[PDB]
Amino acid sequence: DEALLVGTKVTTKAGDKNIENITLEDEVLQFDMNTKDFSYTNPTKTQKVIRDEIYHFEGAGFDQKVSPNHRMIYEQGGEIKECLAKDFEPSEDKYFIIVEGSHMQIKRIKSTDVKITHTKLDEPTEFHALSVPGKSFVVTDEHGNRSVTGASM
Repeated sequence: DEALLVGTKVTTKAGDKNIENITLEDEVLQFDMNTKDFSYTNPTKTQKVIRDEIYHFEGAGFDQKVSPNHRMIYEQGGEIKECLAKDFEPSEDKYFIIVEGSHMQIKRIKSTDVKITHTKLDEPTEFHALSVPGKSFVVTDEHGNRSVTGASM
């Protein structure tokens, strides 16, 4: 429902762990939406759901494959905002959050540089979700790029 495609890697203190393998005992790199600070915290819940539609955001080192009602996290003005994937409308003033290198350096890319595909999948597949106190956490795509994505509330 508010989930990420199976095999999405979640950045933890130890490395980049397949989301379907995350437990409540893992130390996940969260991003606090109120403070913009990075920290490792335990997820308070994990979710497994099977769906057949996906929103694929792709551009400029940003790649997320999410459920329709997954919370997308972006910066606008000086504030960190959320929007459901199916509702997100790119604009020059809304920026997705990339985390570059080993020092957790924030790079903000224009959402208008990110293509959005809404796909009906040929067959159902598993999507997974985490809840963390900061309400967002860092995922790593197939090309080693890290970005901030919404947690389930």
